[PDB]
Amino acid sequence: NPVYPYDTEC
Amino acid sequence: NPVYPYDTEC
Amino acid sequence: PVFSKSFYNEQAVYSQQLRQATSLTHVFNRFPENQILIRPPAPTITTVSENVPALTDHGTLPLRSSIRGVQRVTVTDARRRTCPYVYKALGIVAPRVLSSR
Amino acid sequence: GIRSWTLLTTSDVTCGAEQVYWSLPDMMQDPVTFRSTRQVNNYPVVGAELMPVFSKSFYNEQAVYSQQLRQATSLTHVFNRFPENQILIRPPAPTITTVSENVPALTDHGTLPLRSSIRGVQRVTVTDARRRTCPYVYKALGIVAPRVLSSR
Amino acid sequence: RNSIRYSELSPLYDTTKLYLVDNKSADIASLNYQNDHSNFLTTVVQNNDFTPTEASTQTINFDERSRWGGQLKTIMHTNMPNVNEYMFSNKFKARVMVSRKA
Amino acid sequence: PTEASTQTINFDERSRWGGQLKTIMHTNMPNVNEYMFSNKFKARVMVSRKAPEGVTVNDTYDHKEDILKYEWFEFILPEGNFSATMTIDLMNNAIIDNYLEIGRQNGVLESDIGVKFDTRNFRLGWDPETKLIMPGVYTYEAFHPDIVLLPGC
Amino acid sequence: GRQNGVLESDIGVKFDTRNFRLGWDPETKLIMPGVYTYEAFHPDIVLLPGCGVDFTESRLSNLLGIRKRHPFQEGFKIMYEDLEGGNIPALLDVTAYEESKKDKKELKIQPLEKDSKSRSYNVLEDKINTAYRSWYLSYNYGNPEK
Amino acid sequence: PTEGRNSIRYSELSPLYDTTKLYLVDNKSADIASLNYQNDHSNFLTTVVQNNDFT
Repeated sequence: NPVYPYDTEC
Repeated sequence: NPVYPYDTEC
Repeated sequence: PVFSKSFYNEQAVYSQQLRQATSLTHVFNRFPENQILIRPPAPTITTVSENVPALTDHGTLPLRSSIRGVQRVTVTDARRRTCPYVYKALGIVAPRVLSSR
Repeated sequence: GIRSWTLLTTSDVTCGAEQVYWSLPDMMQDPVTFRSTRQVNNYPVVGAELMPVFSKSFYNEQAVYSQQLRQATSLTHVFNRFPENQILIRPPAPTITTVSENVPALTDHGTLPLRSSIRGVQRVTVTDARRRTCPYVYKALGIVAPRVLSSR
Repeated sequence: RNSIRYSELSPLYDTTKLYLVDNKSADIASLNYQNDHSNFLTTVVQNNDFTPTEASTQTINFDERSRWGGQLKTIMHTNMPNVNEYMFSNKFKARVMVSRKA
Repeated sequence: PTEASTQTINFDERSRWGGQLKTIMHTNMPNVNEYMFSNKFKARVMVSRKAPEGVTVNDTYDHKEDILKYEWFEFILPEGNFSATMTIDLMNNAIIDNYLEIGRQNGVLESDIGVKFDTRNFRLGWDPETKLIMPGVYTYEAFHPDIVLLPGC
Repeated sequence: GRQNGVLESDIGVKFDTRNFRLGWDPETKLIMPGVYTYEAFHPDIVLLPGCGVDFTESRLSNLLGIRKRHPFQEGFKIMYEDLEGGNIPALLDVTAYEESKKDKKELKIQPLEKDSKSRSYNVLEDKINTAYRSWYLSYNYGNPEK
Repeated sequence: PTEGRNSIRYSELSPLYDTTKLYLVDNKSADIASLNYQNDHSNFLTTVVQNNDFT
């Protein structure tokens, strides 16, 4: 678990 | 009556 | 030590449309169409209660000629009581002479 | 619950506006009750005023709208690891931000008795409430104009 | 006119300062179970060889054959929430509609 | 300076005196310095999660809910002077900055972080009858710092 | 620099506010978002080996909110050698992590080596520490009392 | 006119007169280490000042 949902930056 | 018109957020 | 500072709420109502949309909810503003019941316009100028510290000289007062090593100090509020919003209160007092017997 | 166990106050960035005791001591006859010493930590206080550390406040633009140009400009959701778990979302920014900033403080402490003989090298010391050296002290210039009183 | 003296500067006269702190390290624990910062108590005696309590007894002795007073300057800070209840920026009355029929 | 040290400024007498001490001073204090303890702080988080030795199915959603572990921690901040919030998230990072280190590695879910400083009036979007928040959102508004907790922590 | 083979890669002295290491993670021992999360913290001076910065003849120091602790001498210059432990982490490769779904979980130990315009990050061996040393970190994050 | 018999006093008994005692010890705990590298008990030196706030 990297704990940072990737691609969530607008 | 929930008193909050849903889907009104731009 | 409670005064008011004021600022410029950006473009007043334009600060409000990025607040009916950023709040995600029309929590207060249950009715975004009933002209009457619409979350009141934000004012051009917002005001904020903020507290500063207050350094004050009260004057010079007569004191007993004998002070018990443990002085008790008390800040009373208008309707005379303890105000617990009091943070740190340091009083200092320089004695001085007057009169004579 | 806790409305009794504790109390709701305001956000202090200064977080603890502390006082600090000024004490040069090879000059002043030492105020009442202090014992003469040369233990840096006791040093008979000549005067105290609180920290030059106060708080200024501003208007964080459109609060949460300042936050959406901050979850996107930071490039990372560093704090905000979870931009969907209502609970774990980088808390809303407040309408009003507060910043600990320090101003300089010019203060008159009063008039104090001094020894009748001053060694050319006076030592001054600004002590902090729990009595110690505060190294965040920048430049501290004390000046003192002697004056007469009493007589033998 | 025998006189044994030395350093420990003559318990001096003519005016000094009285420090009236509150968070001085020992004051707290011996005396501030009782309450807050609105009222407390403090040893004004700055001698560390004394527990607040015992110090309480001893007297700062301003003298006479001439009484006097003191110039009290004072510092204070507060954290007051604009809408606290204790200042009544919390409550308020008003009457609304509560029933409708025929 | 040294030689000067010896010589004496000589205030005289047959009358003693005192001096009026006015004084100037400046400081550069970082709001979150360690020396003022605007750096440390304690708090306890979840550090372990399992069940007593037999892995899945009948309790495959329920086994996960059977053993929890807590421990006290003194975690610190990077000195500096930060905006009201900034500070918060810094802890609300360094609180996670502990989890990530021990939580993942011991079955602890993000779900059960358990200690989250945060400003907000969860309950604002309330309603009497549902006894819930009608907009499906803890209406994202800043009110005043607050600390949200899970059981035990 | 250009005129003598020095690469932009190896500038070696860069004042800058930022908490390189904020986007850290324990296990990768790198920055999971593939970015020294672009946030202002407080002025800082990043260095490469050998190169340094002396203020002696200047005050800007006081601006950079950085100051000697015995403010009265001159051992005061800052060399790569002083910022111990305060090496920037190195940064993690995002794309390498991504594409990696081969049948697998290894996918990413690969820490970004050089940026797109092919400028090097002087990563080093071990691949978890770029030899870019920054004031802040060393002071705040790494070195007890040494 | 501001002539004075102003007198701020308190406990800390008037540095008193008329005769006291002078304690001339030698093994007082601090004397030793600051001063008794130099020699023995035949000669030494001692703080006669019994104030512990002083080296």
